[PDB]
Amino acid sequence: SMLRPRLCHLRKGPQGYGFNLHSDKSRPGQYIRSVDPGSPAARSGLRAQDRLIEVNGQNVEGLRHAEVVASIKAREDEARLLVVGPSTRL
Repeated sequence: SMLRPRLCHLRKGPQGYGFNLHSDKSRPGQYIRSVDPGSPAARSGLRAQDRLIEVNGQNVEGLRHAEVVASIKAREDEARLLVVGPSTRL
Protein backbone atom coordinates (compact mmCIF):
# COMPACT_ATOMS: atom_id res chain seq x y z
CA SER A 1 0.00 0.00 0.00
CA MET A 2 0.96 3.67 -0.17
CA LEU A 3 3.99 5.10 1.58
CA ARG A 4 5.25 1.74 2.87
CA PRO A 5 8.99 1.09 2.96
CA ARG A 6 10.10 -1.23 0.15
CA LEU A 7 12.21 -4.35 0.54
CA CYS A 8 14.89 -4.54 -2.14
CA HIS A 9 16.48 -7.99 -2.51
CA LEU A 10 19.87 -7.61 -4.21
CA ARG A 11 21.66 -10.60 -5.67
CA LYS A 12 25.39 -9.87 -5.70
CA GLY A 13 27.23 -9.75 -8.99
CA PRO A 14 30.88 -10.07 -9.90
CA GLN A 15 31.49 -6.32 -9.27
CA GLY A 16 29.28 -6.18 -6.23
CA TYR A 17 25.87 -4.56 -6.11
CA GLY A 18 26.41 -1.38 -8.17
CA PHE A 19 25.32 1.41 -5.86
CA ASN A 20 26.93 4.18 -3.81
CA LEU A 21 25.99 4.49 -0.15
CA HIS A 22 26.32 8.02 1.28
CA SER A 23 26.09 9.85 4.63
CA ASP A 24 24.42 13.29 4.54
CA LYS A 25 25.93 16.52 6.00
CA SER A 26 22.50 17.79 7.20
CA ARG A 27 20.28 14.79 7.99
CA PRO A 28 21.11 11.62 9.89
CA GLY A 29 21.02 8.37 7.94
CA GLN A 30 22.56 6.48 5.06
CA TYR A 31 21.26 7.13 1.56
CA ILE A 32 21.56 5.73 -1.93
CA ARG A 33 23.48 8.40 -3.88
CA SER A 34 23.44 6.53 -7.18
CA VAL A 35 22.52 3.22 -8.78
CA ASP A 36 24.53 1.93 -11.70
CA PRO A 37 22.42 1.19 -14.74
CA GLY A 38 21.69 -2.47 -15.25
CA SER A 39 23.17 -3.45 -11.85
CA PRO A 40 21.90 -5.88 -9.22
CA ALA A 41 20.91 -2.74 -7.28
CA ALA A 42 18.77 -1.45 -10.14
CA ARG A 43 17.02 -4.80 -10.59
CA SER A 44 16.15 -4.91 -6.88
CA GLY A 45 14.13 -1.69 -7.00
CA LEU A 46 16.68 0.61 -5.34
CA ARG A 47 16.73 4.26 -6.45
CA ALA A 48 18.95 7.28 -5.94
CA GLN A 49 17.89 9.28 -2.85
CA ASP A 50 16.41 6.26 -1.07
CA ARG A 51 17.08 6.16 2.69
CA LEU A 52 18.15 2.90 4.29
CA ILE A 53 16.19 1.67 7.25
CA GLU A 54 17.11 -2.04 7.60
CA VAL A 55 19.82 -4.38 6.29
CA ASN A 56 19.04 -8.08 6.42
CA GLY A 57 16.19 -7.52 8.86
CA GLN A 58 18.18 -5.34 11.24
CA ASN A 59 17.52 -1.64 11.75
CA VAL A 60 20.66 0.32 10.85
CA GLU A 61 19.46 3.80 11.66
CA GLY A 62 21.69 4.06 14.75
CA LEU A 63 24.96 3.00 13.05
CA ARG A 64 28.02 4.76 11.64
CA HIS A 65 28.65 4.58 7.88
CA ALA A 66 31.36 1.90 8.20
CA GLU A 67 29.08 -0.35 10.27
CA VAL A 68 26.23 -0.02 7.74
CA VAL A 69 28.71 -0.93 4.96
CA ALA A 70 29.80 -3.98 6.97
CA SER A 71 26.19 -5.02 7.48
CA ILE A 72 25.52 -4.85 3.69
CA LYS A 73 28.65 -6.88 3.00
CA ALA A 74 27.78 -9.58 5.61
CA ARG A 75 26.38 -12.24 3.29
CA GLU A 76 28.26 -13.47 0.25
CA ASP A 77 25.27 -13.83 -2.09
CA GLU A 78 22.80 -11.14 -1.29
CA ALA A 79 21.57 -8.20 0.75
CA ARG A 80 18.02 -7.27 1.69
CA LEU A 81 17.65 -3.51 2.05
CA LEU A 82 14.49 -1.92 3.43
CA VAL A 83 14.31 1.57 2.05
CA VAL A 84 12.03 4.59 1.82
CA GLY A 85 11.98 7.39 -0.74
CA PRO A 86 12.96 10.95 0.06
CA SER A 87 11.03 13.03 2.53
CA THR A 88 11.19 16.57 3.83
CA ARG A 89 9.51 18.32 6.76
CA LEU A 90 7.92 21.58 5.66
